[PDB]
Amino acid sequence: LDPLVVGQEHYEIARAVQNVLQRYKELKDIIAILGMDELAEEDKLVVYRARKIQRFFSQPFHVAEVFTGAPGKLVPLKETIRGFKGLLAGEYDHIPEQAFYMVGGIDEVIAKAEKL
Amino acid sequence: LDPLVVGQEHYEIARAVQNVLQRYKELKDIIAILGMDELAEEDKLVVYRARKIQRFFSQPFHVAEVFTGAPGKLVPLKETIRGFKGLLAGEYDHIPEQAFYMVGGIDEVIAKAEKL
Amino acid sequence: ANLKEIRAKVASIKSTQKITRAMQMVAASKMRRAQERMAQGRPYADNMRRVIAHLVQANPEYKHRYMVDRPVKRVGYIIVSSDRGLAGGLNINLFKKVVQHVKAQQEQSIEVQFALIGQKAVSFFKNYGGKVLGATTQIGDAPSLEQLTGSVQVMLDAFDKGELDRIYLVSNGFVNAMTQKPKVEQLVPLAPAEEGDDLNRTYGWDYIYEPEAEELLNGLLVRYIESMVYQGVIENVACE
Amino acid sequence: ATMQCDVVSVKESIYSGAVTMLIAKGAGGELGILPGHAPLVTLLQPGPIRVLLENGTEEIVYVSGGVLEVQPHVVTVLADTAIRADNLDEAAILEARKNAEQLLANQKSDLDSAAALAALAETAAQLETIRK
Amino acid sequence: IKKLSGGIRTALAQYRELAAFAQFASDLDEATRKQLEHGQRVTELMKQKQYAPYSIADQAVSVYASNEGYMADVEVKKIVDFDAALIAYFRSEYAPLMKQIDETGDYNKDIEAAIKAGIESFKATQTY
Amino acid sequence: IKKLSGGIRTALAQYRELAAFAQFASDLDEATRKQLEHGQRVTELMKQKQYAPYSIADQAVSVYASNEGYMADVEVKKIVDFDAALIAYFRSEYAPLMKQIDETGDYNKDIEAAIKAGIESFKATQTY
Repeated sequence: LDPLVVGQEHYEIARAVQNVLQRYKELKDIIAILGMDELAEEDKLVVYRARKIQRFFSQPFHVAEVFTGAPGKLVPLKETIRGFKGLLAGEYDHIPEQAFYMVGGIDEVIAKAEKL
Repeated sequence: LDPLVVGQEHYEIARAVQNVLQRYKELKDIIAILGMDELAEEDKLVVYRARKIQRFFSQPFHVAEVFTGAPGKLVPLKETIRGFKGLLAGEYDHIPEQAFYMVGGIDEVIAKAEKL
Repeated sequence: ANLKEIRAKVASIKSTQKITRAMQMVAASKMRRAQERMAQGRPYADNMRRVIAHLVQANPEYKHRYMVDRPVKRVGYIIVSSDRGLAGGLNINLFKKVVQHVKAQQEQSIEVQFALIGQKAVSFFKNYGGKVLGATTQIGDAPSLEQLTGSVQVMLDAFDKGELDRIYLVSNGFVNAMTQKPKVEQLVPLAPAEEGDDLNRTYGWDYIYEPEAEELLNGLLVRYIESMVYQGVIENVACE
Repeated sequence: ATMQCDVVSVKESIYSGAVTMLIAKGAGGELGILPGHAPLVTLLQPGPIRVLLENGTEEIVYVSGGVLEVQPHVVTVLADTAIRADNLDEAAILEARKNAEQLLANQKSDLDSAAALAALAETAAQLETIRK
Repeated sequence: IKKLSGGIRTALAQYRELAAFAQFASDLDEATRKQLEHGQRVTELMKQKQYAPYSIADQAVSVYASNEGYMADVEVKKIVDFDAALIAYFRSEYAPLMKQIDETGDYNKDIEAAIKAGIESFKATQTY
Repeated sequence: IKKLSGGIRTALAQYRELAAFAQFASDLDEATRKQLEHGQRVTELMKQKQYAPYSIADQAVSVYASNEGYMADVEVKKIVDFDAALIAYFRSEYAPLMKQIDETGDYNKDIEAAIKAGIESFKATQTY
């Protein structure tokens, strides 16, 4: 993972994702002791984005249909990049975080969000 | 630092200085986010005295030939005691704070204040 | 993972818990004080409402402009909030309700102006933006009315030119010691209701005033408005 | 003939007593009202009230402006600015009480800032360091 | 000693309960403020320098003065010195009693009247 | 370097202290706000890519730009872009000076004036 081998956009996307997740993990403690209202609005946005990102990393498998009864899925790499760029951009903020679970590709998520 | 071996006056003045320093440490201007404008002459004077004592800790030395003409000041113990008594009593509240830095002795600091 | 780290953490948490419990007891003691103060002028505003009822009863032919609505426009929202944090969600809930209702007029595109009393209110309104015509801070647990006469006075002076349409007051309502509600109301128009006292047994002779009753209500009306805004702000302080 | 007198300020009660007669100086010069006089509502001025009783104590309360409704049934006064201090220009105590309240506000703000911020940030940032 | 130690023990326990209020502004319902003042003075009473063993008689006098609250009026910052002064006066003026309290330790009701009278005399006349 | 490192050292040291009160920006005086801002800017200038060693002149110019408050108008982001653009421009147009700074490593009023003039020239009439 360095800009020469994989490119520039790949590196920027990965770095921003890791930064956001680290920020949320650090923030967890004051939430644990005090509560939610005290944090800054930007930190609330970081919390929601981190939750959505943590869910979007989930994906059903081909060899795990038996456990869950759901068919397997496959995602091309460019679709992963596009979905994460859109998520970090802020255009998928209004979509409920319950639609990001066990669905592959940004589009399936739109369909699931409409389904709810 | 027993009262008997060092003298009652030395013991009480050392205890008073320690208490002033500890009071200033617990009442930091960052500990109180409002900073200054609190406890006028109640804890303000404590802050000023802490600053003055902190500067008076500084002692020029012979070895440090920079800015110093081989001073080698071995200050008489009394002089220090009487200067700290005067500072505690408040007779030095008019002396500029920066005059208390790099001072050889209480007389020295008197001269440094009176020149300008 | 060091043992001393855990020991330091537990000691610090113990001390913090003790001081927070002490602060909770302090806040419990302070709670009633304001409850009492409210009960003090509560009869005042109650007898004041009885007064304003008598005030509207006067000058039957004359009509004051405070009892009509001009084309809905120039909405003005007065915000009262804490000057310090750690008030739970009360500040954020009140501000969220404020912004959501601001969309309402914003929905039919009604111009929105706001005034603030709280420090968190001024911080929020500066971060959001816009221009504020009245800002106050450090009012106090029991602020004198003069501390707050300037804002309402300048607001009413601005409305006297007819530029504004009406003022939409915002404050919190204290139901019980555990329950509060962010409430938004309207104050500029006044309508009597259940004020039939002194009406079913009113004196036959007309109340003739040696002072001019034509203007006697005017000062009482402004007196009424300052009394009600003071009651609202002190109620919010008690709820805080 | 005694007369009850309930008159209070927006912030809190002002005075209440059994005063037999009163001569309002706010309006109409020295208008005398006695038990049995017709009810009347008038407008005060920045000057002290005049009321006298059998006990003879001169309850003189300075008020600046405000209105009043008086009747053998009740005597009421809107106390915008007013103190039970005996004579005009006696606010020094009032000023002292205002300064004391401001001092209490400063002390409570000090306690609030200290307790709310210093300790919580100390323990949270300590907890920010992971336990293991 | 057994009849007199209960007051000091309970006062110290109550003061230990109301701890954080010392750091905070003490403005509060009188009872709490009075308890805080008494706790401060009682914990100040416990100060003692080195190589000066107090006897049983002056111990009893000091503890009785504390329990009865004769040291409430005196400023806290000056309590300890005041303490010493009292013992001195009591030591010389009322010496015959001290030969009895130390040797027997009885708490016949009279011992209490004499201690109270001496305390009143010292408070009225002498100065610290 | 010895002359210039002190300002950044003290700014970073102070920014370490006000760290706990970082989730609570609204409750503080303007002085702490400015100090926190300066500390953030300084800690963001200390980020550099791998296999890209800077030369003594690069560090000198960057530190002088930081200390003299020439980055108070730029937001917390884009700091790296500003640093790179300034360094690149200074190598291209003021190369004769850069060489003198590299070879000698001296500090004098002429060098201060030249660095100030160059930074002022780059601050305008250029993009990041």
